[PDB]
Formats: sequence, structure tokens, C-alpha cells
Amino acid sequence: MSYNYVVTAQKPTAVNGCVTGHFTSAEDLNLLIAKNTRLEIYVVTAEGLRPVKEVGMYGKIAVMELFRPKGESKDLLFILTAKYNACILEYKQSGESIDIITRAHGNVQDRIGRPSETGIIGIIDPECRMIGLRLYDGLFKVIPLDRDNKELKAFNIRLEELHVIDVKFLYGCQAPTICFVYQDPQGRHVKTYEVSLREKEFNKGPWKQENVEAEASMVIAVPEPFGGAIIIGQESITYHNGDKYLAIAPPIIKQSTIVCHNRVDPNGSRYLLGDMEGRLFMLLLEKEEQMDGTVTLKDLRVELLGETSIAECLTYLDNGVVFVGSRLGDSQLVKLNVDSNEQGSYVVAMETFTNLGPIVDMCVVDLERQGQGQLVTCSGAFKEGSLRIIRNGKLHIRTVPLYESPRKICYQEVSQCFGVLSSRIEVQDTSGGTTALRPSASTQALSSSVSSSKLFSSSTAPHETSFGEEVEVHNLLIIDQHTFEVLHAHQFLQNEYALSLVSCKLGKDPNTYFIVGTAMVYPEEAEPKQGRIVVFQYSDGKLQTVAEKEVKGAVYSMVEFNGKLLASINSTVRLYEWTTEKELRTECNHYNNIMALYLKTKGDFILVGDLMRSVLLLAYKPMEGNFEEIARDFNPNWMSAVEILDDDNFLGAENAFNLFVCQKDSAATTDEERQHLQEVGLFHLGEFVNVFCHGSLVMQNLGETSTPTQGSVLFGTVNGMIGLVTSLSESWYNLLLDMQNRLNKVIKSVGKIEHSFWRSFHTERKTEPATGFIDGDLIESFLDISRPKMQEVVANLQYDDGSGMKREATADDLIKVVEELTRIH
Amino acid sequence: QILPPCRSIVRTLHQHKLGRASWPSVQQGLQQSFLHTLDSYRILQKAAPFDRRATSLAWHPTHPSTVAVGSKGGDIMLWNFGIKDKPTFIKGIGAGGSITGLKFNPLNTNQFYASSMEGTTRLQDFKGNILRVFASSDTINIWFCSLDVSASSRMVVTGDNVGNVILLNMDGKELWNLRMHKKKVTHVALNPCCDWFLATASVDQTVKIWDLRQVRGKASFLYSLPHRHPVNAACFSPDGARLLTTDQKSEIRVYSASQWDCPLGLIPHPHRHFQHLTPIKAAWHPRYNLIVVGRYPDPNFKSCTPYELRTIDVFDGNSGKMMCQLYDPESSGISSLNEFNPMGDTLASAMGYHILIWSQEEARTRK
Repeated sequence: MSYNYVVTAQKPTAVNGCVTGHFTSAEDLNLLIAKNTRLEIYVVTAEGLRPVKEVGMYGKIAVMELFRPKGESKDLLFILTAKYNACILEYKQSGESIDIITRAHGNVQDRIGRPSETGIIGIIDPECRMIGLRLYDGLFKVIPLDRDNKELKAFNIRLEELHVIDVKFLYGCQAPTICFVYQDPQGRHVKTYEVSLREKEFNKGPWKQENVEAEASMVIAVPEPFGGAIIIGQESITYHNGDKYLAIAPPIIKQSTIVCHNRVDPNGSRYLLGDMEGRLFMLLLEKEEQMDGTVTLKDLRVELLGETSIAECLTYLDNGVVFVGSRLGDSQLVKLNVDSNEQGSYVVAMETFTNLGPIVDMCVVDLERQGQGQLVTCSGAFKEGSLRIIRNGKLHIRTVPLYESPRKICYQEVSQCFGVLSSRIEVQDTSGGTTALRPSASTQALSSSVSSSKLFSSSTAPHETSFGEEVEVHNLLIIDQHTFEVLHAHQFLQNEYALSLVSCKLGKDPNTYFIVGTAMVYPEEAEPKQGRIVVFQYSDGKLQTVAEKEVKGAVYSMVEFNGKLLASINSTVRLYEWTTEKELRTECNHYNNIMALYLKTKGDFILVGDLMRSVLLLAYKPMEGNFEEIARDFNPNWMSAVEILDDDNFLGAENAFNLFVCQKDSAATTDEERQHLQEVGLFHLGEFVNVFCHGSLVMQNLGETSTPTQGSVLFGTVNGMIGLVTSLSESWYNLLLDMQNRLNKVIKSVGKIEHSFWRSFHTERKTEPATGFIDGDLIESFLDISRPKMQEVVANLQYDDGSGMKREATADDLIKVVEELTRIH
Repeated sequence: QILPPCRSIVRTLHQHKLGRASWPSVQQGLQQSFLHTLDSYRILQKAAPFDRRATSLAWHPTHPSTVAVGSKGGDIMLWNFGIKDKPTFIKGIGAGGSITGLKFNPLNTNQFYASSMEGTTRLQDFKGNILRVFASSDTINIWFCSLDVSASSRMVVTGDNVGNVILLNMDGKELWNLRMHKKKVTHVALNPCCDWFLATASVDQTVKIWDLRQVRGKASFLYSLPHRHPVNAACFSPDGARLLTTDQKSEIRVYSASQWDCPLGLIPHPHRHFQHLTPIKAAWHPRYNLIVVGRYPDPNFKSCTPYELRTIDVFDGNSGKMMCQLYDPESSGISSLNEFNPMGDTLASAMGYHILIWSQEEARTRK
């Protein structure tokens, strides 16, 4: 009875993986880039990047590696999805036609199994004897690369080592051989096995297990002539090859964990390394000759090259050029020079590419023109952190760098400014407290005001701090809406994390306040026992504290409610009145939740989304001054965000990348039955939704009755994807679903994945087909196929044009429908 | 006692909002949070008695506060909380008609399956009407002991006191009754994520994994796991990848997807079998990797703890060691059966002649 339409407004921009190779031709150097569901293929030139093809896949790309079987003239591509769809693809070009051919495809799901902690890892041996996949703890899946294995049939080999951190195939082995790091109660170790396809089993590896550093975390497979393996840890770098053992402990790398690597020289003589602070190092292998003509490793050195965006992945191109693929900040093309600059860096940036993800919060404001909505997102992390301002006219994006992590955003029209909660990392100083690693918004304000709050300074046992502990400093920033200058930064109390932010009026008081919900964070506490709601007033260029409320929990969420304050505090939902004396006073409480993380409201009704009990519907009863439990969704879902579609329809998103829609049970004949919400909509989105918000970026057609959709709620994701949810009538739902089925019969799926499988609701507890949701991306894909394919799609299709009787649809009818649909976002 | 927990909780949630930290680490942190709040279940909420001993327990799948229970004398009870409508009852012969297997009907919640000492695997309403019998001994002194059901497959399975198992459809259609064991079948269960391999346990000190569609040849089984003593329960995970097993003398075993033969860990814990006591059944928690069992002290069991009380113990699955213990005087019986809610906010315990409800307290002050 609830029918909804979901469509992508901005595709994900974060890069999850990148590889280079010879995919489009043996002579071409290609770059392939994965942005979750999207695969982009470029040709690498002397000046930069030439786009050649962009495709979507029906899956979250988890592994992407190029390989070239015997007898093939160019690289093939292996892709694995999050739902375990595996495929081998080959690039075929003729004229202006670009096709992704499916050479092989199959589903590699096991009937049972627990996905591993460090996730799916997939690697292909350099001689293409087999593909190896670490999908589940305690199991190693092997796909033999036989010419006949077009279905990617696999077998499992037991792994004695139940907790694998990383694994690689080694180079220079006469039998396929894996090398991996694992953890047990005795510590971490590195071990090898040969993989016998003949025996379908492991055999003893060519070199014995070795002990490694306690935090050894990555394996690099070094090519010939060295062979062997490099093990990267937090404090050390070691090389192993047979009777060869070499370790270094350069102190410079200890400040930040190396998290990615990429080979620079074909012989392994140089590697790039990137750390969590965006520092970029070169690792250089110096050779030693031997009488028998083999080459061995003589020594290892690390050299700091400079700074990049915090890199998820790196690929060296040519001529000193590196592609830096980032998920937390902008991606880049950078140039490496032989000589350093004045500040000692060898790296020079050539080009920067926008990444909007993660979207941690957002709001819609009419910044420039009435009726012209613009989206303002909290984007990024640490030094890459930013605000992003998105407006149409495809899209114009203004970037405001903050150099620290944003968390929440609100708009305050009366002050012509934004409030933004942010956090920065500091490390211990020589003699005192902590010091920041770089300037950021909260340290570069025109003026600043420390939190001198003494709400509970008395009678509060202070908790010690160990010398060496790093600290997070949280701030509320006030930022001008016109200049985007940082007008003010307010620092919160020590160990106090600011979690939620709203701008609103309360009660009968005409002033507008900034209200912040916090938690006091101590390392040994399983859940916070202390927090604050703080009401600030912004006047005369500073925030003055107007009121505080101390609570015994984390204030996860707050929302303005009819001039009152609704707040969620650990396992309680509480309604506060704003008194004549400018204090918060409890009006009423509701207790039957585990953890109320997300609130949205409409009228006197309250929708509470729980971490684990997923959603509950309460009504505040103004004639009783208390809460009433109306209904609950008794199906468990692990929530990440919630939204009220209308008084009767509740939208949820959960951590396994599914959406669902709940309604009251219309066919309920008892109060108890009326208390059960029914999950009437289900859809695998494939993104982790952090936030829904009502609004739209499309020009409003004031008086546009008779359109296919009603309402507009945007949502933001970790990957920088922005989507839109809107409501549909039953007849539109039925028409669009018919269109979906017909599109699914005509569209060539990369890897031959069925749309119904992709969109099917999927958690470790249950798998079910999607219901109640139209895939706007699928509908829009009608517009990029050829006219004859369009004519195929609409053959023998009954369609009601305008108001009247149903008749046969032509391609132009559905072209018009879909074109109209493209303007809703 | 131990219960130490620590972590940077909210950080991880925001880390999950950034994509940095993986979901299983989140599941672990919130598992710890669940343990921390389970430390406040100490205040026992409700108690409920009736006549002859408790033998079987079951949860209303959709509803948290509803529960069904079956006695040693075929006396069934259905009870809901926050209702106060004087719960529903049905009596039986009272002497030799012990209900011993009890699962709800996935279709009609006002129905229920049952396995009885009378020799009658039946489908019956809580108002008394027998809807349909599924099988029968047709000869007294030969009766059933085990029962389970699956909705995705629409199948029923039940086990005997001699060593043969029966498998029916929801509408009859019996293609089964081959012999599997030499002695009584104590417990049996189907996979929830699969539909066509089964698990059965017996007094024969062996627990067997079958493939109900492939095998038809009288112990042409798929796997057979041995034990040192007879087995009272072998229960599947919700996820489907972990099989938990609990014997009669002193042991619990975790078998994996990965090489069913070999076990991943042994959890020693005292649940010593006894004649007039209801047999003990360890159980999973539906949404974490925890294990929950009732304790029965033995002066001969090699106790790691120096304090051995009768209490509800809660262990971690993929490690082997313990994480929590619930205890309450005025309830000094031995919790034979214990089952958490499918919802995840409530626990039911079946002791001899008593049923206990353990949920959290709060509501400091009404307004």
C-alpha cells in the first residue's frame, strides 16, 4: 500500500579500488577505477587521463585485478560483488561501440558461513593457474583457471589459521604458492602453503613460518628476480625469501600506519606507501649480485616523498605520475620530481578530482534564490574534511575546506550563518596537554570561546590520562553563509564529544539558539554515564551559554517539537519544555528502547529508530502530557538512519545496505495487532545511508498537479552518493514495475547479475526479493539504449496516457515518461 | 566477578558512518554493549507456576512478550505479558502424556505443533481443538521425543525413542521413517538458511548430519560426529554456520561449516543429566555469536571458578570462555530450559514447576 521510488541524484564519488594494466589493448596503458557500483576505464596519456568508458555494475565492487591467461593478447578483468557475484570480463572495441563482454560468471556464495572481519580479499596468481579468495574465516576458496571453468566453480581448502589478515600469491614459484599473515594467542606470524590443484589441498610451502612484529598487517608479493615477500607492520618492515631474512625499524614511519602499497618498478626496486595521515613514502630495494646470476636484496630504506590525500589506493602511471585514489578526500593526479622543493617535498599536484563522501549530515537551504534549493553536506574526514555546496546548473559544486572532521550541520537564518560540529586529532606535547598536527577551522577562527562550563566540575571524579594517549578535540563552529569564513569556534569540555546539533526556537522565547547534545567519553566505560545538552545564543560575534542540562548518557539525537525539545539519551526518549527561566525541564519520558539513535518528527507524532529494535512509533498525546506507544516494527533491523514519509509510512536504512518501509496494519482487528508495524517495502540499496532529509534540488513547478511522484527526501552516503526517495500511486508503481521487468529482459548486465538478485533484501539472517521500491536508475537507463531496443522494451505494453483508457505504448510515450522522471532530481 | 567491558563505543558508530571500520567489529562492540545492559537483567521481572513439571518451551516468533510452554503431563500454557487477561490453559491426561517437543506454527500463530509421550505428533489449537495428527506409534510403550519445523521448506521432522526419524510435509506426504540411530533421539533441527540438510542427536553418543533430499539408503549419511557421552541437544545457529552441541556428562562443543568432523572449541560446563529433571538444552542467541546455558553443579566437575552456584551462564561462541552470569534467590531451582527472545530484549527460563521472565527494569518516575 506504500509504493515508493528511489533514484540516484549523484553517483558515488569515492574510489574503493584502482588498477592499471593492458585491458583495452596490449599497447594501451589503462586505468580502471571502482567507485562502489561504478567502473570507469581510462587510457593513460603523457598529460593525464582520457575517459573512454563508464559502466555501472549490479553490485558493490570488492575485488578488481587484471590478469592475462596463456594464449590471450591482453588483460582480462576479474570482478567480485559484495553479494559474491564473480565474473571475468574482457574489453571489446570496434568503432565507437564499446562493449564489456562477459567471459565468465558465477555466484561463489557458500550455503553457510560467517563473513570475515577484514572482509573479502581476492587475489590472482601471476601465472593465472588459479584465483584465490579469502571470503570466510577458516576457509580458502580456490577457483581453478581452467579454460572450461566459465561458471567459476570453486573448492574450499581448510585453513588451520582461522583469522587471516592478508594473503598474497608469490612470484617465482614453480607451484602456486600463497603467503599470509595470521593471528593466534601466541601472536602474529607469517606462513606459506603451496596449493595443489592436483590434490585439491595445501602442501607445505617452500619456506618455513616466521615470527613477525606484533602489528604486522600487510603482505606484498615481490616480483622476480627477488621473489619472496615483504611484510609491512606499524613499526617495522621485513623481507623474507627462503634462507633470506631482513628487517628494518625506521622510526619515521612509526607516527602513522602504512595502509596501502603499489609497485613502481617491474623488478620490485621501488614501491609507494601511503599512510592514514596522507604521507607518501618510497620504499627502495637495493640489489646484490651473486655468481649464479640471481639477484638478492642487499638492504632496505624508506624515504619520505611528501604528502597526498589520505590514500585508499595508489597507482603509478608513467613519467613520475601517480593516481591517488581517495575515499576520505579528493582524488588526485600528482607529479613526482627528481629534486625536492624548498620545503623538501618531491611531490607536486597536477590535478584534483572531487569526492563528496562520506556525507555525515546535510541540509537543504535556498542560499541564492527563493525556491532554488541547494544541498549543504558535511563531507570528508581529518585534513581532507570539508563542506560541500551543491546546486544545479550538470551540477555546480563549491568546496569549503575545513581540514578537520565535520559531524553535523544546521542553518540559522536569523544569524545568516551555519553551525557545524567538528572534531580534530591532537597528540601529546612535550610538557602539558595535547597539540594539533596542522591548522584547521577550529584553530583559525577570528575569535574563539573555550567551554568554561562548571555544570558538574564539582563532585565529578576526574579520570586520569596515560602519558602517550592521543585525544580528539570537538568544537562547534559558526561559519558565515555568504563568505564561508570561520567566524567562531567553541571548544567543548575535555573528554566531551559533541554528537548532535540543531538550530531552532523554543517555547515562547523569540531568540534562536544553537543546541548541542554531547557524551562524556572515558576509555574503560562500556556506555557513557555522563553528557550534556547545551543551549547557546549567538550574538555579538560569540556564543554565550544560555542554559545547560546534565544527563546520565549520550545525547545521540535532538529535534525541535512544537516549541519543545525532544531528545534521545542512551536508552531513553525524553521531552523537555523550555521554561520562562531559560532552563530545560523534563516533561515526559519513554523507556522501552535499547538505544534511540535517530529521530524525525511530524506534528505530535514521534518516530523513534533504535540501533537494534529497529523502529517504534509513538504519539505524544498533548491532551495527556505523556507519550503513548502506538506501534512497533517487531522485525529486527540494525538501523543507520530513519525518516517519516507521512503519518502512516516510515522509511528505514540499515547497516547491511538495505532499505525498508513500514506501515500500520490496516487489516488489524485488535489493539495488540494494531501495535505491530508491517514491513511493506524492502530494497537492497547497496549503500550505507547515514541521513535522510526532506527537500529537493529541482526547480519547483508551483502548481504541478498530475505528476508521477509526490514528495522529495534526499539522502547522503559514505561513498558520496546522493539519492532521492519520492512517493508513487499504485498505478504508477505497477507501470514502473512492468517497465523494470522489461528492462531487465533487455539490459546486458555486467557479470550477468539479475537485477532482482541485486536488489533483494539481504542480511546474515534472511534473504528476500525487493518489494515496494522502483529502481529509478533502471527506469532512466531506458534513455541510453538505442531506439530499436526501446521499441523492443515497449512491445505489447498497456499504458494509460493522461486520463483515459489503456492502449499500446510506443517508445515515444515511455521516452516522455522517463524524461519527465529525470527532472525530479 | 569479571564483567569488565571497555571500548570507544560511539566512535565506532561514527567510524561505521565513515566506512573505515568493518561491520563485524561493529557487531562485536554492540555485542559487548548488549552484555553490559544484560548486567541489568538481574532484577527478575515475573514468575509463573502451574501443575506437573516443565518439559518444552517455545517463543512466539513475531511477538516479544508472548511465550508457549509444555509440561510433563501434556499440560500446555500460553502466556503474554502486559495483558493481564489470565493466560490460556489446556490440560491433558496428566500421567503419561508428556509433551516433549514444541514449536510454533509459522502460518497460524493460534496453532501449534506438539510431540507427546502419548504417541501423537499433533497440530492443535490453544483452545483445545485438535486440528490434525501427523504421525502415530499405533502401539503404546513406543513414543516420540523430538520435533522441529521449517517454514522456508514447509517441513516437519520428529524423532523417536528407538532410533528412527519421521519427516512430513505440512499437508502429510510422508516419505521417510528409515532408521537413523540405535536409541532415543533427544533433539533434532533443520537449518534456517538452508532447507535440505538436517541435524539429529541421540542417546547413542553420536550426532548425525543428514541431507534430507539426497540420502535415502539407511545411513548413507553426510556426516557423523562422535562424542564421549550421550547428547541432549544439537542446535543450529541463526546464521547457519555454527552448530552447537551439548552432552549429558560435562561438555559443550562448537562445530563449524568448516570441516564438520573436527570441532573448533570445547566449552566445559556442568549440566549433568538426571532422570526426573528436565533435560538440558543449550541455545543460541538469535542475533549475536553468544551462547546461553543453565548450570547444574557437580562436585566432581573440574571447576575453573572457585564459586559454583546454580545460575544462568552466558559464554562467547567463537572464543570458548565465559562472559556473564545471572542469579537470583527465591529461584533456587535449576533452569533446565533457557531461551532468549527472537526480538532480543527478553529471556524466558523454564525450571521445574516454574517459568521465569528476566527483562530489564527502568521507569524510575512516572509523569
